[PDB]
Amino acid sequence: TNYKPVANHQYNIEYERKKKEDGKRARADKQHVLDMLFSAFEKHQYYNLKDLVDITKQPVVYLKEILKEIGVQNVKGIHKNTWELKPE
Amino acid sequence: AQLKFFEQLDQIEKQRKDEQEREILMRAAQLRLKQKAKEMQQQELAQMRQRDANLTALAA
Amino acid sequence: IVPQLQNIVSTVNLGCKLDLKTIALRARNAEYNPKRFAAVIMRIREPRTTALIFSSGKMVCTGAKSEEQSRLAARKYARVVQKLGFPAKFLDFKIQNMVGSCDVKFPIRLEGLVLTHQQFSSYEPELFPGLIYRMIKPRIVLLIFVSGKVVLTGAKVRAEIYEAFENIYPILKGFRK
Amino acid sequence: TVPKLYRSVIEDVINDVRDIFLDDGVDEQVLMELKTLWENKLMQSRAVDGFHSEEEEEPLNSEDDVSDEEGQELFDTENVVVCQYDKIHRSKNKWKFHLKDGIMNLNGRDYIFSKAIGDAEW
Amino acid sequence: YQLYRNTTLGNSLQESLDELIQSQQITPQLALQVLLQFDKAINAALAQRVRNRVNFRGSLNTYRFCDNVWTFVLNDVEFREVTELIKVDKVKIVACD
Amino acid sequence: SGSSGYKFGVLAKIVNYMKTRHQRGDTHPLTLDEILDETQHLDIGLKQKQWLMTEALVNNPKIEVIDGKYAFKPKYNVRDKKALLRLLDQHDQRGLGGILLEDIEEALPNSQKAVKALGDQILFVNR
Repeated sequence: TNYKPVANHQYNIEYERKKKEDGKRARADKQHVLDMLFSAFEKHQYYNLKDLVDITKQPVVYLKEILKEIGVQNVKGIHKNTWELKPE
Repeated sequence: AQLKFFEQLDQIEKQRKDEQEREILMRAAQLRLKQKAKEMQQQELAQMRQRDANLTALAA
Repeated sequence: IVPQLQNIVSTVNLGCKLDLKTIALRARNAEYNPKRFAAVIMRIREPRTTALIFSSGKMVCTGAKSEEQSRLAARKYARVVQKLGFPAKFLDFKIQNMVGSCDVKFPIRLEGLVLTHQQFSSYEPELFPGLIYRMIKPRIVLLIFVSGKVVLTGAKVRAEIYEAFENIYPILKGFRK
Repeated sequence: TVPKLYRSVIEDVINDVRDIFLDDGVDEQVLMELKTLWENKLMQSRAVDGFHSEEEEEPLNSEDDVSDEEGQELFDTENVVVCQYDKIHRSKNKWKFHLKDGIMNLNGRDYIFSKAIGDAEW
Repeated sequence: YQLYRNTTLGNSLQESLDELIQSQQITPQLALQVLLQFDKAINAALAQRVRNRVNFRGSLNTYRFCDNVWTFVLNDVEFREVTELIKVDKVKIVACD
Repeated sequence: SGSSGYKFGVLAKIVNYMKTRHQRGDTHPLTLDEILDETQHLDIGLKQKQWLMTEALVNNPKIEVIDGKYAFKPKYNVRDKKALLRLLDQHDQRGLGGILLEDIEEALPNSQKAVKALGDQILFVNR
């Protein structure tokens, strides 16, 4: 009934996927995101923080500073942290 | 200028009818939408290619 | 037997904010990949060393095999940044860790040492074939093998490596095969 | 097998941009001028034959030296190799290179590989 | 990858384009579109190109890695592919992933 | 998706830059062409350029535009970080709703001004 496996097979598959990509990226020429962020913001007035993350792989705290710098978050009415471009 | 701006108002109705014809086939049941989606998918790759090109330029 | 020191890990503060990307493009022998790690890895050939130059202006230098060699290599790494043009200062060249190696020249019975010294010595065959004899009076972690390789790591100064080996020498002499 | 690839690529590119030129308002004559201008430069260079052609804490820098000449790295005529890397490895100073899809120009001649493997000490 | 633009093929193209731009025979923006298209075509062509397995060796100098692109410079290095062997004392290697 | 010209975010970006460079102490009226010029984005296409100029800077809420050149609309008072004794002595609206939204974006994060503001009559609080 009980075998002697060292690394669980499921864990080894996850480890290989992780070694492929590391989040610790750098942030130079930070203005370009805003090109990408505004880009998306024109198509729909607002986007859930998670949708914005799916575009910018940079830290959420730092991303929120970029989102807060060029915009404001509305509850839009159903929680779901959602950011929009300032109407000015 | 404004004779062509009144033709630009007709171009607004052109897009209005383009959306109408899109939902028209939908009601009678999207190529433009697919093309737009494809264009959107292209831009991340374009930015990566531009950064690679800048490195190659400075590198050589 | 005299242990040979073969590594110095030192930290020296350059004193000012450094832009990492600019350093990587102009300095020779330099790699700065943000995703894997956040610092510039710079390597010099004349005294074999590798200094991780961090953005906060703190520099850590590794791979030097003696104290004077490490101070000189750090002075040379700071010369690179000075030449590029960033304001540069040299402060607190302090050694952090020194690893030393030696051979007792006799076969040693690790199992016996664990029996009479279970308090300070921990040995597990599957994890690590060597016994670790963490020693409290001189703070050093010594890894000892059947062959006779006393591996002292964790001494902030040259004297500690020598003192610990002299202290552990009688215990090994008692368990000599 | 190299002039062939180039013809192949030039043909494909020319064919694939025709509509773009047209959409921008361009006479097909201009397209042909492009091909001619393009083919001709290679013939003029004569690097190979083509079908078209035939037709104290402050004195940090006081020690000085330690770095060598940066300008030595660039000649503009230096054998330039363009390739795709699979894995680059480094152990101390021992480097191993696992390369692919490369076009080399060594000693003046042109070479192509699908997989390259090299070794070097730094 | 706008990687292959500074090659014989790619440069002859740019030069040809600049002329046409110079004589307003051909203009910019369109030129950019051609490079995009010319570059895309060369990448696709290379993907459907493929070659042969070889064997090799070198001696290192500078290295750089940024934007996932490695740029080396070897000195006194000779590379042999199949039967042919090429000597060299200064070679620059640019490699994309 | 209505009408789109060139790359999205040109507006929400032109205004923001103009705001930013002006706060950075580059203060002087400008035009969309001048912004394009300075940002090296002039090749946005005449169509988009025009659409931005005629419409983007027209749908703009209360664009304060004397004539040729666009200016700052929200803050009536110049961001000079000093001497709002007029608003302090304006005892007709209990201090006139002194908001912080138009503050902390200057060289001193309100705090430096406030301490002197603390030193002076100026009073700071938050709800």
